[PDB]
Amino acid sequence: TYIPMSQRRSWADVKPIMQDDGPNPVVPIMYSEEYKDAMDYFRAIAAKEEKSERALELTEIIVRMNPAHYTVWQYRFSLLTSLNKSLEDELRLMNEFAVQNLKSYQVWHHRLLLLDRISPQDPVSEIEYIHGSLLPDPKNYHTWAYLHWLYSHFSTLGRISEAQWGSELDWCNEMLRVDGRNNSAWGWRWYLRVSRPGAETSSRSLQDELIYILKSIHLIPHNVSAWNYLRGFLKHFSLPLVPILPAILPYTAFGFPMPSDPLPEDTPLPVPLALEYLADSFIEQNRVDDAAKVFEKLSSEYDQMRAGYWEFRRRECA
Amino acid sequence: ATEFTPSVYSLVSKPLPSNSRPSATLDEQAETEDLISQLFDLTADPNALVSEHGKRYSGLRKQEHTQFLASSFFQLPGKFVSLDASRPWLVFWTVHSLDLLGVALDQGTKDRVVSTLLHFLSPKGGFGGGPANSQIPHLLPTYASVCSLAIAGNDSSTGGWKDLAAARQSIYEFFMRCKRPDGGFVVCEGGEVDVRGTYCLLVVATLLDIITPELLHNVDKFVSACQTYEGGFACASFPFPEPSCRVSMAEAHGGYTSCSLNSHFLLTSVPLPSFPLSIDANAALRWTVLQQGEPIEGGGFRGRTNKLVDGCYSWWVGGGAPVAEELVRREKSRKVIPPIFNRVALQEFTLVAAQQDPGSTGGLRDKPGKRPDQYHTCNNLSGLSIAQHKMSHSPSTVSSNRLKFDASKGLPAVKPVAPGGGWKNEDERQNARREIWANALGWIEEEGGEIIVGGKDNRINTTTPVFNILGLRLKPFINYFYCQE
Ligand SMILES: CCCC[C@H]1CN(c2cccc(Cl)c2)C(=O)CN1Cc1cncn1Cc1ccc(Br)cc1
Ligand SMILES: CC(C)=CCC/C(C)=C\CC/C(C)=C\COP(=O)(O)OP(=O)(O)O
Ligand SMILES: O=S(=O)(O)C[C@H](O)CNC1CCCCC1
Ligand SMILES: O=S(=O)(O)C[C@H](O)CNC1CCCCC1
Ligand SMILES: O=S(=O)(O)C[C@H](O)CNC1CCCCC1
Ligand SMILES: [Zn+2]
Repeated sequence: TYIPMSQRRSWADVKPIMQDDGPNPVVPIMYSEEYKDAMDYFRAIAAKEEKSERALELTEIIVRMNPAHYTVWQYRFSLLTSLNKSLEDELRLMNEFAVQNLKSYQVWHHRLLLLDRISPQDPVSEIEYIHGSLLPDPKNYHTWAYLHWLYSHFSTLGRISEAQWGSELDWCNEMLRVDGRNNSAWGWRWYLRVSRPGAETSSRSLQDELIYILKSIHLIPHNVSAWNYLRGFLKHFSLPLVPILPAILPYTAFGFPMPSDPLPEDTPLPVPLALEYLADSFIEQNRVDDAAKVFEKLSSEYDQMRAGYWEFRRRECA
Repeated sequence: ATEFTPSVYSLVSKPLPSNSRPSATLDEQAETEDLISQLFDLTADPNALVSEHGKRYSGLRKQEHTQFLASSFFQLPGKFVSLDASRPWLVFWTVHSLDLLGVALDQGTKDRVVSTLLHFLSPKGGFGGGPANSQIPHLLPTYASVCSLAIAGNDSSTGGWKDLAAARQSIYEFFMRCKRPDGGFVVCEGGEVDVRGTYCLLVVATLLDIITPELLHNVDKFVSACQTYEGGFACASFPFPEPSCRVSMAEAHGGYTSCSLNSHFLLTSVPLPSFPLSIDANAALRWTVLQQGEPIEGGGFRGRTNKLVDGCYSWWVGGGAPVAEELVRREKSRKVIPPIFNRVALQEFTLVAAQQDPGSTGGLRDKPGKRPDQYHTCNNLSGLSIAQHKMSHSPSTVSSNRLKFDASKGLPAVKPVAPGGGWKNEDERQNARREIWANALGWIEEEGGEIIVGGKDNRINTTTPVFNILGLRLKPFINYFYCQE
């Protein structure tokens, strides 16, 4: 059975405070006795601004019932710093919170505040945990954003070595090997290879990156992630589209990779984004009529869901 | 008007090609294709003149959706505890959906809605997700509360707007405590930093006339740096040490692309020198239209590349298309018409796939197989409105708003927290009030651009881009706080 907190000697001194949203509020929620009791005493704890171990226990009980309660998460982090608690132990508790599927914006932000305050000399253990935590959800948006922050924050402090960057690309390359359609891993590769401030921009790196992109397209010619990465790559580095066209034309119905002698099975032609490449390549050659003809075919035959958009692109050329 | 918006029933439905390369993304994509295509095969084409015998009828079940939302004015089961910090969102999802569905509340219920939200207003500034004696203020409930007060409140002593006007200084001070030097905002004390907070803050600041130069510094740079190589926008950008450069922190996503486009659009109204920092509008429009699914997936929108279509992105991605379209129009004009997405297919997804099965609980949902909820009900209907009504930002309407604006009327100017944080003089502050007010009321529904798939009984009311409340709510609300009549 449940023992109310008014029947506990450890809380006999505390007068609970009731929730005050008026005598007849809209969108009320039918709380359990356990959840209402904990928030009643939390309202009192926060009123007296008590920083204690029982307040710490109370915050954990509350966030186990509602992991999205941002006020209680704010008070909990204020409790950990005031009482000089073990932030490493709190990370072990956060590991259990993900095991038992207690997740939200607030749990992920709490973990970030912990790593920020711990400020470890080497955050390799946290990087490894993030990699492993992607097993149930390889595309968890909060996790990928947290990984971006971890590398960005600790590289600002100078604590990401060259070997750490190198193994991170190894891990990212493996993620795209398991599922080349993981657009989150493509975005991570863009950070590692292009956008991060310490990235190398040389002639070999541009060739290496272009080889990886074309091979990824030839493996999965209908993968939108690879096509968008290609268009962003050429645009970001102001590279022309015409030289690469021999590798793209087989999809529209030279020392860079090429498609297979017959294309892989289940590869119907033409690939709509390959046509968009051809049309933009025509525009690069200042050939507006040829570009308008490709947009017209995209609008009326090959990408009819975007018929209005491809028609708008056709009208620009004329 | 349907020349370049073909129905999904008129197009061949074929799966995403595999290229003989199985993966987990393809497994889930093929499973949801079957789930959506089966329901379309069971449903009569809404563009048919006589409903087919044996198929389900796809008409908008507005009364079922009204009863689904009705439970919010009585009680919510215990499983709603996960939303106990988002109750202003439960209010907004309800009162805005009812506005879209054409269902009015009586004055007693509106008074309850106003009174409940005022119990969420903290004297130190801003709204929380619940009673002020239990929850600290937060940028996201602040937006939802302000918009809900615009929908359910009025200008009387019991209307709630008067209390909002009295709280303008404290809310502003709360906004400034949230501000970071790089231009980002924490959503609350010790909270996360993303473009949802920027969007929510800029909307409320625009509506309540509390925008200052110190509030906006670097805000345009934070948002602009969220644009990824795909064309859409990520949740945040990181400042490398004022900062030497800013880098996006994740994928382009429909939700954050909506907040970023809306934030940037709101900033273009501000008359500051070389502000806001530019974005790649062409790439944002391209990314938007690319997220509309194929006919086999009902023509709904997905939130990011190689993920699944979801009815809630009809508002997030579809509702961003008019904003991205206007930014593209401005850029083409600065260097010197068919719809930009399939307005018909999006309505078909809403009517066929996003509605709960008939005779059940009502409400709208993410996908077949998912329970409906208040969040997907509001955003499906908000996106449907965008598809039904052609929205555009009219420069002539904005010009007409400038001609009728009264700069001599207004609430007290807010006191900036830093000595030089306000506007330079009254001429510059009143010029800012006029531009921000005039552009906020610049969205129009184009005459003759209406497309109501399935018949006029499917028509819902017109929502406003950027703000996502009815124009008939937006005008008297913002006029109150700018003292315009
Ligand atoms: C009523 C239950 C709906 C769950 C939604 C909405 N919701 C939320 C909660 C409070 C306030 C606000 Cl505004 C939103 C979430 O936390 C999770 N959601 C799951 C979702 C559905 N379809 C896409 N998603 C992903 C997504 C994640 C973050 C946000 Br924020 C919005 C959407
Ligand atoms: C103003 C405001 C509150 C905007 C909300 C922002 C929004 C709509 C979405 C953010 C979604 C997110 C962080 C991850 C997607 O979750 P998911 O993986 O479950 O969904 P997905 O697979 O479709 O991307
Ligand atoms: O589908 S909705 O428009 O939301 C409303 C439902 O159709 C209710 N149907 C009633 C059945 C009994 C006779 C009167 C009508
Ligand atoms: O009068 S104010 O300072 O504006 C608001 C009061 O401090 C109440 N704050 C709450 C107390 C209980 C925990 C959540 C916050
Ligand atoms: O107004 S029109 O678009 O020409 C046609 C009507 O709207 C069709 N509405 C139906 C009528 C019969 C019950 C189910 C709805
Ligand atoms: Zn959704």
